[PDB]
Amino acid sequence: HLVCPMSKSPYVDPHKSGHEIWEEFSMSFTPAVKEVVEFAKRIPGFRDLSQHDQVNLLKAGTFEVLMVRFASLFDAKERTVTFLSGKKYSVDDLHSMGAGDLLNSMFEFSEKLNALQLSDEEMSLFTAVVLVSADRSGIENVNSVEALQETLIRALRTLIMKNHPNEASIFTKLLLKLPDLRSLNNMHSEELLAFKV
Amino acid sequence: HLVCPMSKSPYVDPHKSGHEIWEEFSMSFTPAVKEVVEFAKRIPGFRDLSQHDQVNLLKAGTFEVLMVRFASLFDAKERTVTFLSGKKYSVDDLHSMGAGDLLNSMFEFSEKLNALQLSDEEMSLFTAVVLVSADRSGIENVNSVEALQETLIRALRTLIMKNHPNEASIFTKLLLKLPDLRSLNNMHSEELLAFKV
Amino acid sequence: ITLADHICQIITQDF
Amino acid sequence: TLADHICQIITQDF
Ligand code: HEM
Ligand code: HEM
Repeated sequence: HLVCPMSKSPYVDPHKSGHEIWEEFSMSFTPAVKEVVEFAKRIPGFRDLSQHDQVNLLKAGTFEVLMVRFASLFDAKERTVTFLSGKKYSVDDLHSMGAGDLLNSMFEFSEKLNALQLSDEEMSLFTAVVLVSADRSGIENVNSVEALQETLIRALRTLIMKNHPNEASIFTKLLLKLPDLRSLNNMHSEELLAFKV
Repeated sequence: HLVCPMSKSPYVDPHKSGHEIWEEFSMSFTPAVKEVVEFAKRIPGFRDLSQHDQVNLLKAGTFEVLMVRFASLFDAKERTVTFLSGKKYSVDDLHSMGAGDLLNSMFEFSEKLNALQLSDEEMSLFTAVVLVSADRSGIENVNSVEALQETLIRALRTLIMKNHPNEASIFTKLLLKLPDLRSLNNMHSEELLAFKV
Repeated sequence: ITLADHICQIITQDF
Repeated sequence: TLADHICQIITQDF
């Protein structure tokens, strides 16, 4: 099996080689990555980072960006996951198919985030903060990224303040998701390396 | 070489077995770990958490707490690292005994954190915030941990706003250190694994 | 070490 | 799957 919901189905043909499975996987997740790229070009300060930092922020923040965007793919009430093809699989189904604790963590993250029911403006501004908050370890001009990060955060607070005048705490709740997304990312690369069993 | 400044020294006697090298090392870091435990017992709402969640917060967050208490081991002006023995070593020294990106990432972090020029009190509350922010994978009462975190965060914002009135932005910066600390934790864990393989 | 590295080729190709 | 050299020191105190 391949239980990543970027798949179009967790079901893998047992009679296809590893690289042909992976290529099928790829023509499913490749569009979603390209939309993170497109989305980055539309963050205005982003185009003003060097080419190297732009690529590095995307290399490191794409997963986090997607976890935010596709959090809606985790139905906490139905206890189902929607895969990219559109089909839904129960949690119980996926656990017997190989899934474990990262799936449960993603449901808890998604439940709490879907709970906020952010609009698309709030979300798109949130995701951009998530992108330029990517781990900085390969970044050359850290100060300029932290200045873009700082600018995008200020817009987030202003937008939240106008949209939730009586609920200021949403803003801090959104920031405190950043370490949660970073743990989901680590565990999820650990899942990727375990691809070698 | 054992280039972790929790060591007494980065020099390892080569006529020593892995298990006794680790014995001496553990002699050096175990007091700092035990001190985290005692700090935790002093954070206002920590002891009211279930026993299991206290332990799982300290299992996952001790490193990030220590990375904050020991940020002064990293002197940016001198490019030296002070080991727990008190001996000082230069980055170039450590780079040739095996150190790399994680060491540099840590100097960057210490530089940014010392820049915020916080009082001890603000530091001890930020560190409580850090601990209760630990990875939530093994946590059984998520809302109680996040309620403790949200109240510590709020307490911290009031103290930072009162003491740095020329700069409320120090609170946001502090918040954005939580994904940084999480990334150092993941980098450092990987270095730890590597030392074992 | 290996992470979202299978993503590298897609990002560089839009650059 | 690690960094749990710290467990023993922490679980002892409880
Ligand atoms: C292009 C980006 C991604 C690639 C190449 C990728 C690849 C993979 C692979 C190979 C696995 C292991 C599958 C298995 O062991 O059966 C996996 C696991 C998983 N991935 Fe992804 N993934 C990507 C992005 C994402 C995103 C954005 C999400 C969530 C929105 C996600 C959610 C999951 C989940 C829930 C699992 C299973 C966790 C568990 O076993 O508990 N992945 N991924
Ligand atoms: C009890 C807690 C800790 C243990 C058991 C531990 C263990 C280790 C081990 C085994 C290594 C690999 C050393 C090598 O390959 O030579 C390492 C690397 C390192 N650790 Fe720790 N560590 C701990 C906490 C910390 C803390 C709190 C800090 C910072 C304040 C830190 C800073 C470093 C650095 C800078 C390196 C080298 C990074 C590099 O190679 O670039 N460690 N640690």
